[PDB]
Amino acid sequence: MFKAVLFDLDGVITDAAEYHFRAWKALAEEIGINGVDRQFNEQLKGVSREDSLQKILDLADKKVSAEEFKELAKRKNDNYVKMIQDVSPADVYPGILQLLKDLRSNKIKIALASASKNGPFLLERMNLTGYFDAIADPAEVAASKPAPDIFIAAAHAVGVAPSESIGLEDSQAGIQAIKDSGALPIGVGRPEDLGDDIVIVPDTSHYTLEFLKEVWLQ
Ligand code: ALF
Ligand SMILES: [Mg+2]
Repeated sequence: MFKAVLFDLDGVITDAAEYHFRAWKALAEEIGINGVDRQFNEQLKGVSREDSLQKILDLADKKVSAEEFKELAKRKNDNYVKMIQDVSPADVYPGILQLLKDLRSNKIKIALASASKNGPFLLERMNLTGYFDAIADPAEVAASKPAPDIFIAAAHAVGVAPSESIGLEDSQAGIQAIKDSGALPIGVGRPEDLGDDIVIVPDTSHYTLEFLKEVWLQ
């Protein structure tokens, strides 16, 4: 049986993306840039803070110095951190808590494998810290998804090889990272986005221990 589960955060454990959207919308309102809506935000998902800012500036074909860029980036960050103070246990996606309980009950290690700079804070606000054996620090990895580094680090951090692990991800780049780590990916979303050659569930309520076991056994 697999010895660990390696969890992406956004789109697996919770909708962290929604808070990034509101922070971006709020900054854009403050500086008078139109068009930062839910559909434009589709183009910010899995994008770095700085690239996301640039795409926002591009809505107004606006030109700013390196200092101004840094300062807008800083304000969005301030915004986001202020907004996530309201994260609570009700933000945890369906089925995830139950899965973490069942994993812990079966002594299966649990690690976070997220790019989020606020991972530990977010898990604590969702009351999930006690389930996590480790959080891979994205500041300590050389390369981001789709490179497997974060997953490798998460597995190592709980004292297993990636090959003893299942990885859960909602992104195509995250799926690649899990494959290239050696661990077994199970996506959530649609095969159109994630690939056709891996097991995929439609939503997190389908991530059960029994299902993970079946997939590992198959
Ligand atoms: F939390 Al993620 F890719 F959604 F690291
Ligand atoms: Mg994600």
